Amino acid sequence: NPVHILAKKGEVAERVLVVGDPGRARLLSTLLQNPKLTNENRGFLVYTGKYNGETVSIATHGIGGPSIAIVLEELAMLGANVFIRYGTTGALVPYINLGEYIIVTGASYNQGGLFYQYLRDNACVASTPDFELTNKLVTSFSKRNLKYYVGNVFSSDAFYAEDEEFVKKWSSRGNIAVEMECATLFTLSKVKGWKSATVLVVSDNLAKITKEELEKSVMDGAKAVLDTLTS
Amino acid sequence: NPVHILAKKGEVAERVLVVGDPGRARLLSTLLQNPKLTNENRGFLVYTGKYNGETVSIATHGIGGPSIAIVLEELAMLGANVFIRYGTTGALVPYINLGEYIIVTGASYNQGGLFYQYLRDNACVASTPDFELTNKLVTSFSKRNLKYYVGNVFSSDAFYAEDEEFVKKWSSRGNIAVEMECATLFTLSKVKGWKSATVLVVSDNLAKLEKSVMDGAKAVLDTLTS
Amino acid sequence: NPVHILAKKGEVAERVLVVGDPGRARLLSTLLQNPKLTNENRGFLVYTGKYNGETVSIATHGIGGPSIAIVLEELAMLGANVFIRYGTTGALVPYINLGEYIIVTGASYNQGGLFYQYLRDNACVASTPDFELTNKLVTSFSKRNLKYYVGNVFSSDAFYAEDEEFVKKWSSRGNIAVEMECATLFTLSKVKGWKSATVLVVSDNLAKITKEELEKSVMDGAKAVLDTLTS
Amino acid sequence: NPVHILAKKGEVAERVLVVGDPGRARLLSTLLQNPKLTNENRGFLVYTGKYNGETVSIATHGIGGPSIAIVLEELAMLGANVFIRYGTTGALVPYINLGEYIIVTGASYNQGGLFYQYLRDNACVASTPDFELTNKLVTSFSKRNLKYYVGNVFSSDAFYAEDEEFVKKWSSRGNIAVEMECATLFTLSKVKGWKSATVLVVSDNLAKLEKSVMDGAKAVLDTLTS
Amino acid sequence: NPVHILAKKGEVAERVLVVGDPGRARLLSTLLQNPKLTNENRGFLVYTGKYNGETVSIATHGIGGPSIAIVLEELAMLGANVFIRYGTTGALVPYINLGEYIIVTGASYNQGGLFYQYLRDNACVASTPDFELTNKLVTSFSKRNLKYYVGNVFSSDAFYAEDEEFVKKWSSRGNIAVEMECATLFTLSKVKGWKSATVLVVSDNLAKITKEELEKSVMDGAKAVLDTLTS
Amino acid sequence: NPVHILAKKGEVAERVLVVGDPGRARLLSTLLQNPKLTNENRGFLVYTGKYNGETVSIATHGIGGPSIAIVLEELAMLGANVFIRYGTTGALVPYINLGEYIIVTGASYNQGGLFYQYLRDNACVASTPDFELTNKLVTSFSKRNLKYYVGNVFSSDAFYAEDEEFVKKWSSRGNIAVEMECATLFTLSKVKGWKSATVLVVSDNLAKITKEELEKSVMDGAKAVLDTLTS
Ligand SMILES: CSC[C@H]1O[C@@H](n2cnc3c(N)ncnc32)[C@H](O)[C@@H]1O
Ligand SMILES: CSC[C@H]1O[C@@H](n2cnc3c(N)ncnc32)[C@H](O)[C@@H]1O
Ligand SMILES: CSC[C@H]1O[C@@H](n2cnc3c(N)ncnc32)[C@H](O)[C@@H]1O
Ligand SMILES: CSC[C@H]1O[C@@H](n2cnc3c(N)ncnc32)[C@H](O)[C@@H]1O
Ligand SMILES: CSC[C@H]1O[C@@H](n2cnc3c(N)ncnc32)[C@H](O)[C@@H]1O
Ligand SMILES: CSC[C@H]1O[C@@H](n2cnc3c(N)ncnc32)[C@H](O)[C@@H]1O
Repeated sequence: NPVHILAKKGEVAERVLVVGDPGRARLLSTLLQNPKLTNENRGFLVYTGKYNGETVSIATHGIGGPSIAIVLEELAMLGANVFIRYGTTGALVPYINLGEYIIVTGASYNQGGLFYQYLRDNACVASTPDFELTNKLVTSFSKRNLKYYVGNVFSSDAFYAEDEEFVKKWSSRGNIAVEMECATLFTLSKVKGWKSATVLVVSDNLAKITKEELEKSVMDGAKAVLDTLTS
Repeated sequence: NPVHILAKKGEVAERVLVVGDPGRARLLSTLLQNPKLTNENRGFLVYTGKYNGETVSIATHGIGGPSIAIVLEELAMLGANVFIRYGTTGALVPYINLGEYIIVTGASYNQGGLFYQYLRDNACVASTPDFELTNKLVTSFSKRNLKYYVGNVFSSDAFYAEDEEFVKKWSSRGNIAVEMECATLFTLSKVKGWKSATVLVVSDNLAKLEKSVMDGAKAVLDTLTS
Repeated sequence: NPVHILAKKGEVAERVLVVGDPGRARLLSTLLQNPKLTNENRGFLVYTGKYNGETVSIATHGIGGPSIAIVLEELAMLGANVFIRYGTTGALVPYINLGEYIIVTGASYNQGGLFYQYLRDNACVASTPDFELTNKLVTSFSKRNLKYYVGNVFSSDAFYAEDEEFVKKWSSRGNIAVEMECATLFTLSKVKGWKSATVLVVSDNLAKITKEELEKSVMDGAKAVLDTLTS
Repeated sequence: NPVHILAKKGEVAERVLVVGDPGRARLLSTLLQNPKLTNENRGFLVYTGKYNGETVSIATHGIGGPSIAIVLEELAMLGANVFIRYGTTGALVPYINLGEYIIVTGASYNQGGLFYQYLRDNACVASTPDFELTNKLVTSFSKRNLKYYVGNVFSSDAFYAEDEEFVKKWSSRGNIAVEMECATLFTLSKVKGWKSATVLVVSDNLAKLEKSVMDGAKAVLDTLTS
Repeated sequence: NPVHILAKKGEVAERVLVVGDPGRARLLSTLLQNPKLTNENRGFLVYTGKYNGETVSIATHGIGGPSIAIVLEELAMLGANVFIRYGTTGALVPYINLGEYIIVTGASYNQGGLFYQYLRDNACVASTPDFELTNKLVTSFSKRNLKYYVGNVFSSDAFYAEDEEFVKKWSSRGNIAVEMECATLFTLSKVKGWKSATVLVVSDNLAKITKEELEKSVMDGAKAVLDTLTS
Repeated sequence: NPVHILAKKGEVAERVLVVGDPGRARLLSTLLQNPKLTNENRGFLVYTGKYNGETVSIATHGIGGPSIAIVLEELAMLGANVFIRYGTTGALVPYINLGEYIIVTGASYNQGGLFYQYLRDNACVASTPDFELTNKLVTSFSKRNLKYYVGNVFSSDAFYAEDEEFVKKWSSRGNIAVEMECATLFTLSKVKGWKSATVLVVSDNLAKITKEELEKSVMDGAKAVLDTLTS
């Protein structure tokens, strides 16, 4: 039985939208029909409701690979199998402006720790999202005429260890943004058989945001994410 | 400036009791005189008040190395420099009963990620707490006649990977418990110049409550305010 | 000046279809209009011609990451910037039959050697193909009603070091097939700014082909690849 | 059975002269008595004939470790067990002139890929050629009054990565040349029980022809048929 | 059956004071009652005698992890289970002066050989001394009014590969000194179940001595060490 | 300025015969003309004298890579540039008998510490002896009708971590024996420009001896070694 997410079985939907910040989970729940808080233990708020004719949940995953791994595992134990992460990111290329969106196609990461414990060796396993789901997401964002970019991101483990060199290094490796939990999400999903994808809102540009404008972009895009999730 | 812990100048004390669970931070704040909630952004609760007429703070660090690193870095930017983690752990030896305490003397860990980004290579830097502060914790606990054990712990990055062969491997390596953030706390502290220590409440035994948390929080607070 | 591919400048098209076997390069050239052999040095046959209203080349890359890296680099030096690899692969899942196709979405690999020399450290850089190009490929194969599967593959460096354990290990890591040069192609392309993708013909199933049936599938699919390349 | 080198039973000799370039294999076959093309699949040309009235084969191995591993594995399945690589190399020291030869005594390499799959871990296994065969090569070359050098080489996996700092790093480590397949040849041979050696023609000097290849092929063939 | 230290069982005490220099072993045996030379094979001098109504041995461990690992293993086979390392060290910080002492709380080290062979993987096992025994040492040194510092050290494997960058790197990682065998002593003791500790005499300061001044400090603190060993 | 070997410059010869056991150094000095003890510090005995109208030193290097690295560095500072290791080894193959000799052609080793500190990365540098000098040894042993084998050895860092799996693993990797310092000697000699070689006496056979039989073999081949050193 899950020791972090204390929701009753059946209280978590098969389709889940995961966000790092609890407050955003609460804000996004207002987009659902008849939202109910199904868990608040350890600050990991989970809301379940309806969108279209489908049941869906919005869960908090906290910060970092170890945190999201725990939440995903327990949500799966509760019946979840489809996850779409909706978070913030720091752009690594100058042509992407704050507030715009990034649909992730892959995640780069430094090996070790979590990956070693799960994979049992240092192999560079392809950390990619579900192909179908990611395309559906692209379509959804395209229909709502939202400004987005398709590309790989680097999943950092040390937020406060990202100097200037850091930018040229990862941008030169085909990464257009940095975040912290996509690598874990994709790799764990591939191993567990879960279908996952991710959309990010550019909160800052490292090659060059207000809490209000963030929410404005968040809301405008969450609509595309929910349509996708329930498509 | 801090983008997660949105506290004002002078709202975070120099000495901080850090816990992973927001609920425990709240619960523990009731032991302080006139506790004030100085932050709730992203769910990371931080309280500040007095104990033994001394200013202190109790903060939430979430789960895992990446999370606690960010929290410690921001708390330090707001003025903190002494950290004592008070969490839960899974015993790796059969002779430790639930509800008892473990005063941590070191942390084993798997190389990679966070450590590589901070250390710039894969050397195994000694992950240890402040010598003096740890001895004070030992003193505070024994004075309170509490049942504690002193030993190293393994700081895991994958709670749900910790398999079968797990217990034997880590206990045969000198570790008596498993937790997830002591290695990050100790190493980052040694590197940034912070004084850190850790005491854990045994919540489960892999080889085989609130009363316990409350019972020892006093000893912890006594040490932080000495 | 390239020391392996001795084609004259302008003799290599911007769009290139790369195959491992020289014989297949020769066989596929019959699909082009007015094919001309532009290089035969070191056995790396390169043919250039037209398909639709676009100029396009078919090049031999040999076997392995080190070989394809050299060929791609020299072809790029000669003006190439778009590559689609069309090769054979060993399926890792029982539900994929010989002769069917696999459109690769990512490549897993063991770190070291080539990746270390190019990346300068052990970081697990996302080894993914161009998102747009790969979707175009999917569409092309769909229109011609070809049986294909979308997924990640493992790029092995040791053909004769792939035991039974090997299968369960990589199939459990989200890989549906094993090949030898996709990881190199994708990662080098991401670093150099080239647009690449890959389609494979299942030649064998490790969870369970004649030279004739191979060519039959090859031909039937190369038509979808060329349309994509010149789309 | 071999899926790349499609030769019949008894068409591949026990002793094989291996080269990366198909064109050189063809060229060298003219030095044999009644050479027959026993394979051309995937472009890997293999000839078999006599030299000094002795049966031998000249085979193409392509470029890089992964390619030569496959070729050696299949040649061995067809009966080969003695391999002498004859290729080109880039000198790492300024005192070696183009057209001269290097008899290889060992191969440095970066861990990973191919070696990990075969060795099952990242230990640095000594990558060396057969002691006896290498001394015979030395003897054959000196008898032919040819200018050769004896030393280790670095087997690179990325021809176009070999940067600036490159030359200084590898030459300061005891290597006098750079090539791409000696490490795979030597290690796999030690592991599979094959007798291998390597002689290289200097095609370029990073620190600063067919006549040369032909001139030394004789010494190589003399050694393979002794 | 030990092949390096040819001492007969019963001739090695449960408590052992280990030093790298055979000459220091002889000098220190002078502080014991009725010292007997129990082994001289391969130069590893071992003396056994009494101190404060307790049997104690002083053993030579040579230089480096491989050397000390062998000596500890063999002494343990002969009955030893408590070891206190008394060596010399190079200070990594400016404020520690020559002749002063360092009581070790942990040892950093570069991954590799010895550790990999014993631990069987590259995990960073906490290389720390026995808590009780170490606090005992601290108490003994205070009771003797000796100037000591308490901190971590870096156990180097290459004495002549300790340049300028070196000092800044390791001191910034929380180590106050450099020596060569503590990490091996601590880690092996944790695996084998032995109780170990270490106190070092500062012989040089890499941030900023004669063997005469050394022996004075060595002897000056030798009593504190032996008191701790027999306490 | 050496701090371990206190020999004065001019007292160490350009050619040095190195052994791990101080006792063997003394025994072998018996074969020199007018041997003089040039150093005894830290137990590292060094003798200097003549043999075949040539000055030669016999030096003790202790056990392990760290130990020998220190001794070689210091001897080199005092003028040495040619070293021949004469140690003992455990055979990994059945056909080599106790008392017979092995002339080393290369040394395998586990990555880590010492190598990382000197080389500055984990590259597998070819750890081989000087070609000319090694062929010289082979010739000397043949001229003396001594039974020898020529092959690679594995330089282990943990003597007591050599189990059953161990023997099969290393012998299958082409090594015929195990010892502890050849890889360090060869690699360091390549970096520093010294000319080194090694010949070992089989003292045990891990696949399937008294110090009396040992010394006989040691002395029996000592002349071959010294002849080579002064040839
Ligand atoms: C700024 S709050 C950090 C959180 O948002 C994402 N993030 C946004 N910007 C960045 C950045 N510049 N570096 C790393 N993570 C970032 C991460 O996934 C983490 O959970
Ligand atoms: C039980 S909630 C898990 C949290 O408590 C600690 N913990 C308690 N028991 C364990 C265990 N068995 N394994 C890993 N972490 C544990 C971790 O540091 C994490 O923040
Ligand atoms: C069978 S010929 C090997 C070539 O075809 C691909 N291949 C096909 N089947 C396999 C397999 N089972 N393992 C590895 N590579 C394979 C590789 O990319 C290599 O260039
Ligand atoms: C010049 S063609 C490259 C081929 O010859 C060898 N070679 C020649 N010169 C070099 C060089 N400078 N760097 C790497 N390999 C080289 C390689 O093993 C490869 O098969
Ligand atoms: C100079 S004495 C060398 C011995 O003392 C310790 N030591 C003293 N100073 C240093 C130093 N600067 N670097 C490394 N080890 C040192 C080591 O453990 C070694 O056995
Ligand atoms: C038993 S003598 C140990 C010494 O001789 C060599 N040696 C002899 N036998 C072995 C063995 N079985 N394993 C490792 N080293 C050995 C080592 O280099 C060490 O300095």
